[PDB]
Amino acid sequence: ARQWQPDVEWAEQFGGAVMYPTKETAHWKPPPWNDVDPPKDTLVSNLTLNFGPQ
Amino acid sequence: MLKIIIPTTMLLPMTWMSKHNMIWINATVHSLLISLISLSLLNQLGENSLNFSLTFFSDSLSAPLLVLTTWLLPLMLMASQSHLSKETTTRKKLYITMLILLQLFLIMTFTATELILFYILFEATLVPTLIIITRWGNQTERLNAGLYFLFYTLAGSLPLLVALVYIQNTTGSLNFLIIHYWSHPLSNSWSNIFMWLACIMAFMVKMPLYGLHLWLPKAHVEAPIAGSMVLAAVLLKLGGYGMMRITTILNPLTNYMAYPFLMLSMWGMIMTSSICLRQTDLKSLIAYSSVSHMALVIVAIMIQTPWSFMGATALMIAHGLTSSMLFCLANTNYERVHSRTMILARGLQTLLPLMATWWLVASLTNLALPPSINLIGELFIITASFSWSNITIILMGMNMMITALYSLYMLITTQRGKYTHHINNIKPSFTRENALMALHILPLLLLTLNPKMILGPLY
Amino acid sequence: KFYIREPPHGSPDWLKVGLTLGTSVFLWIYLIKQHKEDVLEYKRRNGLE
Amino acid sequence: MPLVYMNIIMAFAIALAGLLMYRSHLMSSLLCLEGMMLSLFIMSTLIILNTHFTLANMMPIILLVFAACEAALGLSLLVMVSNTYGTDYVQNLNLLQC
Amino acid sequence: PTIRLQEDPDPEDENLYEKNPDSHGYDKDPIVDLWNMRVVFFFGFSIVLVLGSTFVAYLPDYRMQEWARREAERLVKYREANGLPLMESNCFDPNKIQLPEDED
Amino acid sequence: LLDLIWLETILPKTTSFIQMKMSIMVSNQKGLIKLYFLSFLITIMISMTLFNYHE
Amino acid sequence: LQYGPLAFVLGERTTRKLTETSKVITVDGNICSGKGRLAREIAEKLGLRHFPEAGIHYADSTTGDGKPLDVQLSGNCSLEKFYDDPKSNDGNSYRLQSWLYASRLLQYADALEHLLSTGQGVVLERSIYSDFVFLEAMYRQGFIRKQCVEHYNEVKKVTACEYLPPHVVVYVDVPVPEIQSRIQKKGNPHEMKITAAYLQDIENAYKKTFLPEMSEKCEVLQYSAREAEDAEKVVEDIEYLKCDKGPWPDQDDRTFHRLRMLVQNKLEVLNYTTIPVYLPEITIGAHQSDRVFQKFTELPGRKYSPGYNEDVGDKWIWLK
Amino acid sequence: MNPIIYTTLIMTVMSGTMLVMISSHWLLIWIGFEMNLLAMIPVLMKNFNPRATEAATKYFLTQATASMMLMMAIIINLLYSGQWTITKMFNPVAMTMMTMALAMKLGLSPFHFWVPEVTQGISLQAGLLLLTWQKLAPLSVLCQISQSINPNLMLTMAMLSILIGGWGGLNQTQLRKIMAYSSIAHMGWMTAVLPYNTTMTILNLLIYITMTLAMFMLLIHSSATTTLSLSHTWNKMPVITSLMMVTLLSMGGLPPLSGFMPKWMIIQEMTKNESIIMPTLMAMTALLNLYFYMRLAYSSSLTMFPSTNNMKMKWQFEHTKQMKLLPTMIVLSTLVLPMTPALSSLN
Amino acid sequence: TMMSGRPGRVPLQFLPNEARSLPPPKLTDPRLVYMGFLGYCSGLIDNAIRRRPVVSAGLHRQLLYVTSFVFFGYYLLKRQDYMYALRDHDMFAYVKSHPEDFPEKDKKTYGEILEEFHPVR
Ligand SMILES: CCCCCCCCCCCCCCCCCC(=O)OC[C@H](COP(=O)([O-])OCC(O)COP(=O)([O-])OC[C@@H](COC(=O)CCCCCCCCCCCCCCCCC)OC(=O)CCCCCCCCCCCCCCCCC)OC(=O)CCCCCCCCCCCCCCCCC
Ligand SMILES: CCCCCCCCCCCCCCCCC[C@@H](O)O[C@H](CO[C@H](O)CCCCCCCCCCCCCCC)COP(=O)(O)OCC[N+](C)(C)C
Ligand SMILES: CCCCCCCCCCCCCCCCC[C@@H](O)O[C@H](CO[C@H](O)CCCCCCCCCCCCCCC)COP(=O)(O)OCC[N+](C)(C)C
Ligand SMILES: CCCCCCCCCCCCCCCCC[C@@H](O)O[C@H](CO[C@H](O)CCCCCCCCCCCCCCC)COP(=O)(O)OCC[N+](C)(C)C
Ligand SMILES: CCCCCCCC/C=C\CCCCCCCC(=O)O[C@H](COC(=O)CCCCCCC/C=C/CCCCCCCC)COP(=O)(O)OCCN
Ligand SMILES: Nc1ncnc2c1ncn2[C@@H]1O[C@H](COP(=O)(O)OP(=O)(O)O)[C@@H](O)[C@H]1O
Repeated sequence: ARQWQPDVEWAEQFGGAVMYPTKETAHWKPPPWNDVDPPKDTLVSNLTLNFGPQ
Repeated sequence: MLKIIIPTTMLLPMTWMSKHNMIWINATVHSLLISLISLSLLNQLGENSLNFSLTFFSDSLSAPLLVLTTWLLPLMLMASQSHLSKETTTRKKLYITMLILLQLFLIMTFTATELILFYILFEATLVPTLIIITRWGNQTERLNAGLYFLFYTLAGSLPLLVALVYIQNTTGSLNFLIIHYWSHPLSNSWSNIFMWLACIMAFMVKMPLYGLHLWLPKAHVEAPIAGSMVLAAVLLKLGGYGMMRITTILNPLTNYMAYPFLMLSMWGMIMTSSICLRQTDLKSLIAYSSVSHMALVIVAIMIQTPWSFMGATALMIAHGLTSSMLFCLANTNYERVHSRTMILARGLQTLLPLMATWWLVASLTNLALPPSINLIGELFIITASFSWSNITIILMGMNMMITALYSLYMLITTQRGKYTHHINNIKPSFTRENALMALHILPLLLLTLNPKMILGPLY
Repeated sequence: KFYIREPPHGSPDWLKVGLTLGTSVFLWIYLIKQHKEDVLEYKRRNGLE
Repeated sequence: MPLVYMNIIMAFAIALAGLLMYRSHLMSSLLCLEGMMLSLFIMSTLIILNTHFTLANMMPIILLVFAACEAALGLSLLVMVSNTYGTDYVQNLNLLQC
Repeated sequence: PTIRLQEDPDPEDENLYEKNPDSHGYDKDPIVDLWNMRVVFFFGFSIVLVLGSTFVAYLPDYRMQEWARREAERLVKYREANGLPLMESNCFDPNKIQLPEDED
Repeated sequence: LLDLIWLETILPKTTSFIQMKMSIMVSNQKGLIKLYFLSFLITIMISMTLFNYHE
Repeated sequence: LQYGPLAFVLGERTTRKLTETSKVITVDGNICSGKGRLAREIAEKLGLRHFPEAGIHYADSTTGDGKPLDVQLSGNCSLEKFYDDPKSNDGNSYRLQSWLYASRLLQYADALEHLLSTGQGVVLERSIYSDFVFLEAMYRQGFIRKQCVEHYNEVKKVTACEYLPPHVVVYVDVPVPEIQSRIQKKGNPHEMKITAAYLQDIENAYKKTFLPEMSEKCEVLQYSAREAEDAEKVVEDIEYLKCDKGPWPDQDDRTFHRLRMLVQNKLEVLNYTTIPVYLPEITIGAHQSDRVFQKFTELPGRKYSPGYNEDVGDKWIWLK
Repeated sequence: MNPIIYTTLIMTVMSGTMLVMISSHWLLIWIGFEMNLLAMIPVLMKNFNPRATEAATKYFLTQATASMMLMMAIIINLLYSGQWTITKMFNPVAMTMMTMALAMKLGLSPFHFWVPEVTQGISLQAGLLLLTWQKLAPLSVLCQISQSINPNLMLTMAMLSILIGGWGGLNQTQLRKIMAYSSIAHMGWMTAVLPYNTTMTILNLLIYITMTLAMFMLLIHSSATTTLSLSHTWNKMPVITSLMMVTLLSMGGLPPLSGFMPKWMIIQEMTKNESIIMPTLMAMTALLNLYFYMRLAYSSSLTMFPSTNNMKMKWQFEHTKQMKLLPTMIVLSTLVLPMTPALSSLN
Repeated sequence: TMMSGRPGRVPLQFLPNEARSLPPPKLTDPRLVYMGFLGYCSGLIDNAIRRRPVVSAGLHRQLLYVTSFVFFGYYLLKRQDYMYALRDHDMFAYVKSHPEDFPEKDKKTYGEILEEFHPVR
């Protein structure tokens, strides 16, 4: 009776990384909701110095 | 002729300022008044046009189309106000605005006096129709139907714009009168062949030609009832009007060019009339009927004889009225049973007698019964084609037989037999539906009473 | 009623209304005077009046 | 045209190609940009010296000034990239792929 | 939840004849319904249809077809009274036409 | 055979397929500036030896 | 002049209105603890502004008239139904959890706006920083799914990172048998259905995660049930704290300007709550959305802007 | 960022563009470009995150290489004629170098790669600035030297830009990349008519800027950066989505909307020449842009997508800061076709 | 291009002194009325976007919209007319000064010109 309106299954085809998913771009992920990627916990490497004995 | 253009632009704010429960009444009343006003354009001269101003003019080919448009708007208003009952007042006013804008663009289109303005309005008509189809359709295929409708049109119409600007750059003007008086023959050149194709293909797509006709079943089946009415009645005739206007420049190139289009039109006449025999969907059957009739109109325009043009004008008017009535009749059953399958609701003559006689008269006018204007136009085109070639009668003859066949098949399937047992929600026909059917059908008979009003300028 | 009283006043902001109407009136008067001056200047140049 | 002009123009083309080709470190690309500035400065100075145009003797100075502005801009960007990733490798700058 | 949405169920059709046994199928409010019926019938059947058809039937002959008949009668009478061919195959007088002097 | 298959295949389905293929080819880039500037170098070299030579 | 860049370039700074007694304070305790009365006493002794704990209809109190709206038009969830049927297949549990998180986010934004606009301090009865304990209690008891937890974590990650943690974290520790006894003595039929495992999960979450996490950036003052009544002791304990560990001492005028621009514009605050993640418990179909939204605009003072609604008494509309 | 510093940087960007426009000296135009880039880099990085740093770095590298090529072209022109004035560009090799430098500054294909990445990596305000204001100076310089411009190279790059913008836009779900690809296609439309009539170039520039300002301001009003986040807007701001749909139709180029006018004038100007095939290809290719505009309109206005429960709380709050001229830009972006002959005030 | 460089032209004038010898557009010019309509539409869109009664919310600001659009449109129309007048003036002068490029051909009547006839059949 009522007009057909999109459902979750319909809306999820516009929610991917790109339209037309392919073999190469299947493992792409959509960007974060706020455009802030998590900080890569880069291991800091200090300089280790022998101070002495000579 | 601003006395018709300005009242529609005034229909706009009157609708947008009417109170919530009076929009349909006001729109219907004033649209009927506007159609009464536009009826005065039928007093045509016999030698030249009615040149109102520098931008608008009217001859006896565009006056019946204008009257048809102004008359069709109130019918669409009556047909729409049933399935929009639960709709909010703002979007109801938006729907009425879409219809009013469509009428305004159509009214200016049939009277634009130079080719570029005609093109602009011709393509401006696409936006309200697309919004109507893709916003107020019911099923999930309306999106794809709108996409087909838009892109089929634009792909064929952009080369028309390029050709038009080229023609004006070469000749200096695009005003129809100057184009007619200063016309010159086209040479047999590849450049001229492609300019002919660019000028013709947009209107072929709009008719539609059998080949490029795919958008039509999708668009007419997925559209709401008013959208289907305006698509079948008026929007298909834009291509015929454009051909009858643009063809003067094209000759003598048309003689050796029209062969593929004539062959496509005749064989597709046969094919699309045969398709209606095996259609399980009613609206698709009516759409393919429209395709075959418009193929006949294409043949008439291509062979370019005075009888051809008179028959084409008569057939355009008659088909507009008949197809509108058939779509409304189908929509009544659809609102009854919420399905478009033909064999779902059967034996409706037992339960809806007056609606059954409306069905009978619509089917009779569809299969070109004399002395209706449908048969006047069809027979004039058939005589012109017989003069063109005596072998056309076979194809024409075959088409008449299949047309009567599927028309009576549709009538028998929907109306006769025994009513399906399970369906018990078939309520008696409302006064609105019966009035709508009467207002489609009475003009057809009144027009066959005085047939010179829709026979075109060649009369 | 409103929990807080909607900083856009419940009465018109008479200052903004004042200068808005003032600039509208000034623009209209300036346009009328410009049009009259243009008409007179054009008639003076072309030997009409 | 002299042959020194060929040599200067070939130096410019070599620096442009070196910039275009990327290996790993960003620093090397900035070196190529600064080399392109050096070649442009030398070419401008030679042309300006050869035909005695006196008032254009200042434009190589302005060219060097705006060269330094580009160099500072690139160094700031390299600082921020290295802070984000720990290396100035251009391979890391691929987030805008998707 | 074994579902996908918090969606309203599809409502059933509201029969207009239920609350209004004589409902005209125009509107749910009986007064507006009756007046919609009346305005449609009056401005469609009474005003546009009948009066418009009468106006169309009595339109003045701007197509100039009785005039053409009268002119044809006068020319036929004049030409037959003078032993004329009653129609000539040259639409224009050949004297005002300058053909090319030779095609050889 | 004609309407639902071949008339569909020739004009609209072919158009959609070709446009989708071209869109996939054009858009799907690795995101790396190394390849972009290699393309820039190729483009510059082509312009200098083609358009420029024919003055 | 509404606060913005123009009010910042000329004049207005906010470090000249911070008077060392601001001290955003949040009180945390297990269900049915004396945290509300302790917070009220603390607020009225310290001269701060007290924020009653954000419920389902908190946003209703700050918009239009303070009167709450219908549950169908705001919230679409009830706490009573969660106590009656916590495993109902309509998704009431996580819908209530997410609506409560959004309400707490809004209340935190309002408290921060008041603090940064007037300098006066605020006292909160919970925060977005401690709302996850109920999430974990629901998850461990099987009330909600893991996907709901992931959605909550995404929203909290993209939302809570933009604000400053409270200066002082006050915890009222009341053991599970005592809070059960208090619930039994309460009189509400619905609460009495809280299993002891639920309260144990809430307590476990608070002790294991909320207090250890808040220890690195806030002042944590734990108490007991008998220590809460004497609020003078708590107030004089707050007066002798050293707010030195959090991110507050590292805030300049530019950071405050950014945060003050963020705390107003509640639409920007609530932006990431409605991300297009389609969980069946919180996703609403097009028809129901349209119907409920149309019903919302039919409310007396909700059709137009807060100054242009004629049917609530707004005059001079045509001159605004 | 401090508001004073941000205002200073924006005015420095604008002053660099104005210096490019008002200068008769090649060195001063180069200085204007460099000042523009120098002040433009921080604005892209106003909101700090790794993506903004990436966008700033890529933009800086591309514009610096373009500046290199532009200065080299200037020096070669000086060598072959001791002229510092922006004129006919007496040397053809220098002219080719200058054309590629300015095209890569604009983002014309095959140099189009930087634009989608930079637009996606920055905010909507920086994207608005990048896609509207940063096109004026290169186009002004190209207009000033259009007599010596090579038709074969410029038209090739314009057709490539139209094709690539149309094709790349089809694959995009993010809104910023869609806007970038539409920008590339419009750039191609602008530069196709450049060797024939610069008035048509300026007209297309103004119409495109109006439409782009309207679209970015609508996307900022409704804080949407993806297709599905814009699918929610109808449940909070239906009028905004309707206006956006009309603006999208205008962007597509369908008459009687404002967007149709620039293409209509460009086609007429090209057919005043011989030039028949290329306008036909340009229109048939702009069909692709119309297609993905319609996809956006389907997702945002002509259908109703499922919403979330938390939208009820957004229903109670108003849009705090309203951007001025949004109403004016929408009207100028839709209902201006009848005023088409007023383009004569542009030459 | 074509009109960019012309003798005796002030750079940023927008309305040269020689433009005052042209008839000013009437205040009831249909293009000015369309500009006023554009202003009214801008005012209505402003009302609708800000969630105010579209037709009746702000009358002073709608009036300001309409008058601003009309005010700009008047000078826009003046400049449009001036540029078209310049185009026609220059074209006529160029035709007059180069007679050999625009020669008046001999007048032929349709009785003398032989047009080939293409039957329709
Ligand atoms: C060519 C000839 C002329 C044509 C020109 C073009 C058309 C006219 C100009 C267009 C611009 C003008 C107005 C634009 C802003 C209005 C926006 C609006 O929403 O209006 C609401 C408003 C009603 O709202 P309200 O009363 O405040 O309270 C209800 C709530 O606001 C309710 O609020 P809500 O939140 O519930 O609303 C939700 C709704 C709201 O959504 C909308 O309303 C759509 C907004 C329209 C988009 C406009 C974009 C820019 C215009 C481009 C037009 C294109 C034309 C070309 C053809 C292509 C068509 C697209 O959205 C939806 O429900 C989704 C539906 C999706 C449908 C998609 C189609 C939408 C686009 C179609 C546009 C076509 C033109 C429409 C013109 C009128 C529309 C109001 O409408 C009006 O009242 C204004 C109508 C006009 C007033 C004129 C009256 C003046 C005095 C009358 C007398 C005349 C002279 C007297 C002298 C005679 C002597 C006696
Ligand atoms: C799905 C429905 C689509 C719509 C269908 C529209 C059909 C359009 C076809 C147009 C028909 C005429 C076009 C060509 C005119 C002449 C035909 C051709 O045979 O030319 C011959 C010449 O022989 C060769 O055929 C020349 C043409 C060879 C190239 C055409 C092959 C195209 C293949 C068909 C593709 C299908 C069309 C649809 C494309 C999507 C005639 O010899 P000649 O008298 O000396 O030349 C006359 C023309 N002159 C005078 C201007 C020079
Ligand atoms: C339910 C009960 C049913 C059974 C009972 C029926 C009751 C009796 C009916 C039977 C009578 C049959 C009618 C007999 C014919 C008489 C009418 C005839 O004389 O009028 C015709 C005239 O017909 C009219 O022209 C009909 C007008 C056509 C309709 C106008 C259109 C109405 C607007 C609707 C919109 C249509 C849009 C479509 C595009 C036009 C004759 O044309 P004409 O000889 O010259 O005019 C004569 C007057 N002259 C001599 C001064 C010139
Ligand atoms: C959708 C339409 C977009 C319009 C864009 C904004 C509309 C308002 C424009 C703002 C008006 C102020 C601009 C200038 C006013 C005074 C400055 C004066 O000196 O300008 C002179 C003349 O003014 C401007 O040049 C013309 C501005 C007119 C803009 C309106 C035309 C819009 C195009 C047609 C679309 C219809 C729009 C209808 C109104 C909405 C410059 O002369 P010149 O130094 O020699 O030009 C150098 C550059 N040239 C030669 C290459 C052109
Ligand atoms: C629903 C889908 C329908 C799609 C149909 C679209 C194609 C319509 C037919 C061709 C349109 C393009 C015609 C170009 C515009 C005409 C202008 C013109 O004719 O002027 C000619 C120019 O003629 C041309 O240049 C034509 C070039 C054609 C290139 C475009 C290729 C389009 C595809 C060609 C084959 C397909 C066309 C038929 C398909 C029908 C649909 C199935 C003369 O110009 P000059 O250069 O000055 O020459 C004389 C002076 N020496
Ligand atoms: N995030 C939440 N999830 C579920 N229920 C909650 C949440 N937050 C608060 N509640 C409920 O709100 C009710 C009131 O909380 P509480 O402060 O302990 O009572 P009181 O106001 O009397 O001190 C309690 O029944 C509690 O369970």
